[PDB]
Amino acid sequence: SAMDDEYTKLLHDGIQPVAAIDSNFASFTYTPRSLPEDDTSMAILSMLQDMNFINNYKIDCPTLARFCLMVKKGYRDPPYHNWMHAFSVSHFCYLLYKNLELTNYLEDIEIFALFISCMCHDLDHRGTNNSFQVASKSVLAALYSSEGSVMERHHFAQAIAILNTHGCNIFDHFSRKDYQRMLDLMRDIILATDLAHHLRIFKDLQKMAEVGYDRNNKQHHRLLLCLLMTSCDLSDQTKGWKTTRKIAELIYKEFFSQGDLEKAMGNRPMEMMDREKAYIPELQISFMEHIAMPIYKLLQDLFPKAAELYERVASNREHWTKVSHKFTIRGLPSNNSLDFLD
Ligand SMILES: CNC(=O)c1ccc2nc(C)c3nnc(-c4ccccc4Cl)n3c2c1
Ligand SMILES: [Mg+2]
Ligand SMILES: [Zn+2]
Repeated sequence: SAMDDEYTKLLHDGIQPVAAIDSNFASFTYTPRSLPEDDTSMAILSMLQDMNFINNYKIDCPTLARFCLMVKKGYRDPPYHNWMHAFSVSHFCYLLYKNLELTNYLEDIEIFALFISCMCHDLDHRGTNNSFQVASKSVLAALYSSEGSVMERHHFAQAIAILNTHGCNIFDHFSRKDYQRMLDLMRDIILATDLAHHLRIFKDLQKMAEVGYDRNNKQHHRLLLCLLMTSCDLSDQTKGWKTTRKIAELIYKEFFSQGDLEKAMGNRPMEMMDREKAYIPELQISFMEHIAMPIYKLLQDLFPKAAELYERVASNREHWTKVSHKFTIRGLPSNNSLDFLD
């Protein structure tokens, strides 16, 4: 069996030093999607070790190895919402830890919850959004639609189901209080990945940035965790143009597949999920201006060392404007034919 051999190696071979993964592994310039997928579970362990969580929380290595593989196995393979997304999001959490001195802002257990939440935050994603669950009358909507954030509730529930699998509860030696705290943190942080939640708390984030972070304010901790989570979730926008371009391709592949399903159900998809209407450069510029850039601006406001992240997103946004003209067909198409007009 596959998982069994992978597990055996992960547990008995030893945790590789993080520098051995890549010389620039802890840099904001590093693109974790460059790491071969077969190397990523070891990289998770290497990051957990380097952040001192294995030692600090006395995590059982067999349990942790099993847990990491179960989380990986808990992702399906849609174009974007797959394990390499969760891996890259987790990697950015590690970058925030290594570059922004999170221990001046957050409790140890909060930073640990943030990382584990990143790993788990899109578990069992099917490549469709919350609206689709309701529209298609899915099982997930049957369970959670009365509460909202249907997919995010499912991701959290899946994380808990993994913990509740024998041999996989990396927290089961925790005190009752700490165990309760960890799972509550995972709830809040994973539910924060619904962009509707982000938009709802945005004014509160603004207020916090403007008055100044108060480490003695429990609501500030909660708000900061949400902002950091979102920052990890969108972190593909903080790399180079090539990453932003590829991830646009993956996201719209996923969106358009959902739109096709909606049309087949007799429903009119959102414009951004309709391959006949969606104009990608404008949709991506809107996403960047309306969502991504303000998030990284807030991050910069709270952490001056995060300035380069905001400048990168802004740069990538400008690059969308610069390449937009290429979506207009000038001259004849590739094949010298106007057959596509029919
Ligand atoms: C209503 N609009 C969108 O849900 C939407 C539109 C355009 C995006 N564009 C990009 C690059 C992106 N990256 N992550 C997300 C993302 C974040 C959280 C959940 C799901 C996704 Cl898909 N998004 C986009 C999201
Ligand atoms: Mg999600
Ligand atoms: Zn995500």
